Amino acid sequence: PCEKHSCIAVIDAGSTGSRLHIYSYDTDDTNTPIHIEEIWNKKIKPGFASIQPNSVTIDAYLTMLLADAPIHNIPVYFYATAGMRLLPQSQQKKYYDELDYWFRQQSQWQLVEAKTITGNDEALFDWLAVNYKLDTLKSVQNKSVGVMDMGGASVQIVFPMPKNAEISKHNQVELNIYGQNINLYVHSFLGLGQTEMSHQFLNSPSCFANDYPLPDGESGQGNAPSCKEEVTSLMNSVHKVNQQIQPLLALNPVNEWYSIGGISNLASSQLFHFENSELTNQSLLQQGDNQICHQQWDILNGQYPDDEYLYQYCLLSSYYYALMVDGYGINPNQTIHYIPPEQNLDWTIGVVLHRA
Amino acid sequence: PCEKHSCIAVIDAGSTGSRLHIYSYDTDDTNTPIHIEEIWNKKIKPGFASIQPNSVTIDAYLTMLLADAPIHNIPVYFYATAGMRLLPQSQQKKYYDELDYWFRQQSQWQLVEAKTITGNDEALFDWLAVNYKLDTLKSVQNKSVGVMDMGGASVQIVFPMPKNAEISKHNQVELNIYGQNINLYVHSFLGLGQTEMSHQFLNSPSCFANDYPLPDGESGQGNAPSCKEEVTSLMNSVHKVNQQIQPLLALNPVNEWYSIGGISNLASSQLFHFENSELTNQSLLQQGDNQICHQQWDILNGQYPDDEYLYQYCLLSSYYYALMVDGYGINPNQTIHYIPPEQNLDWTIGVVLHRA
Ligand code: NA
Ligand code: NA
Ligand code: NA
Repeated sequence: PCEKHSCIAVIDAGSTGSRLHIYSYDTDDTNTPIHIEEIWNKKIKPGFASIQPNSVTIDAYLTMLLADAPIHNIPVYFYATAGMRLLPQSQQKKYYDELDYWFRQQSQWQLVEAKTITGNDEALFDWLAVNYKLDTLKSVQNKSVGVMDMGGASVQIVFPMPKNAEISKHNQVELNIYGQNINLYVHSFLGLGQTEMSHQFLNSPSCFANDYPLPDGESGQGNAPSCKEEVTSLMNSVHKVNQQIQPLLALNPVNEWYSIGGISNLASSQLFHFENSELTNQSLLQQGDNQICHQQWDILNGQYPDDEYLYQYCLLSSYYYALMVDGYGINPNQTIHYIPPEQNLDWTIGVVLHRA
Repeated sequence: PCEKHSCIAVIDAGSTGSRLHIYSYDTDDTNTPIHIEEIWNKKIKPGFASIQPNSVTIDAYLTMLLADAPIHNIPVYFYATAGMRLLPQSQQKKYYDELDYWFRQQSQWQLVEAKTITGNDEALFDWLAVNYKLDTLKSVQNKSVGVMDMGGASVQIVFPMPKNAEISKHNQVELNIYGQNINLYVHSFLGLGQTEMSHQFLNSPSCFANDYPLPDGESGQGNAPSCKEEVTSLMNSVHKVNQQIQPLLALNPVNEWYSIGGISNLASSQLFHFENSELTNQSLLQQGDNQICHQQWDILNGQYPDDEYLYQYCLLSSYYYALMVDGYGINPNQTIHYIPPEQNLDWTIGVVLHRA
């Protein structure tokens, strides 16, 4: 396949593991990739930031990730995300030093770049990946498409916005895709991903089902509106999500919202019911409140003993609402599309489009 | 030594590693331990909550921790703290199931209890340990002693307070030590430990030295008062530290404050100068502001290339001030004693006093 087409490997070194994607593609007369096809996909655990940065450990890890790969001599991008951003730069440097050394010795993998990408770059790739799959990149669009990525340690938001001298250059991207100039606003909130966020609310009774045992000895007494208010304080009083994002969405309205990441998992669980891979925040909060927050934990756990994430669904439904409604200012009745978890839609497609 | 005296093993399964303490002690006629002496101390890495909960991994870990121990057949308490509290109960259960099995097979270690203790219990042990070392437990005291424990994932505060029907039973302890009844208020804030807290402020320029590279591409521009205000929002708007603690300290004044944990490390570094193992918050903030926040990172890093924690000292000095002054309501001019890091003062002494 890499015989008659171009090929690229992109490694997503994420929070819970690393995923190797190998893509074939052709290039059109705008110097933009087309016919992007994933020819190989392998995931290993644990996350890169959770292993020791030495030559023995890195070799085992990278050998495991790449060894069976049926396609050999191709350029590689190794991109780590928020899990690595949480580590001191001096600690990150150890990983990248070892990784450069490992790839040098491999005559079959040509390492182009290995780095911890910013949340802003991640947001750019998120937007490219979704829009590529919706087939909205090829021609100048009537409608504005926004993407929200709901990650473990960070969340990203990205939408079209003309160049603005009053906004940090770090929050703005310019790119040309299929011959058209695009200007995007990008933002990442490090610490507001669901795992990192959750560590501030583990002892909040309003955020767990009735009688759920909290770490410090109290009991769950769930109430989604109360939990949502607690989470909103982290969003707005600490991160100032509302102050930063709402003015920009007011002035640069989004016609269609697409969400990727954790929300797709929650919405696709047996506890929530949504049609057409779409939800509204109003519905999400109401369902979380009724089906989890105000249930008895023992009864709930007995009906669904196989979902290890169930216990968190009161907090998560409250958190998504706090983020989208209280943070981003999205109307509770606004349709939000979520990309089905089973779908071969991954942010690494954006790396192909932008960097291949 | 366990020949003529009682002995107990206490394992502190903490965030960055586990520390085995073996103590000899005698018992006085109030049924209280006396002459508590540490006869063995071993620490291993990493933290218990960071390893896989299976029989092979647990065996290697526990064998490593206990194998060389020169003293054999004695009761063991295995107590995990905030690192384990961050994990789902279902995940914690796997560890404790494996740990029970491992200890059953060892005829030389009699496992009494293995559990994740609450922050409230941790706070109790903190207070007992400090007061044992200050020799203030043996007789009825004129003065009120308070303890603050500044941990990686949680912080604890503990001080005398009579039984109060208006306060959760979980935040109050009754105990009898050296024949005297004691009543303590205990509180733990999970998520407010320095590591967990820091994950919300990694992109805050006010919290890092000038030109320090932040993960999302901006540059440090340190200012301790501004950083302190950011951290205070997490303390008070999210955790409500001020609302919960300040009324209680007003009504139950503390005459002497002792702090353990991270503050001792910061204060004992080459960048800060304090006498008599005492600081004031005013001085801590001023020193952090002048010696780190408003320094050029390149110059600072060049003078102290061996302190891997240096880059965080603007944030940490700001955070301790936010916690003690804006959270707990302590006057910026109030003397705070910190226990020297080199000192053999550990919270596990409290387990001996309370449980042996
Ligand atoms: Na190579
Ligand atoms: Na045993
Ligand atoms: Na965290």
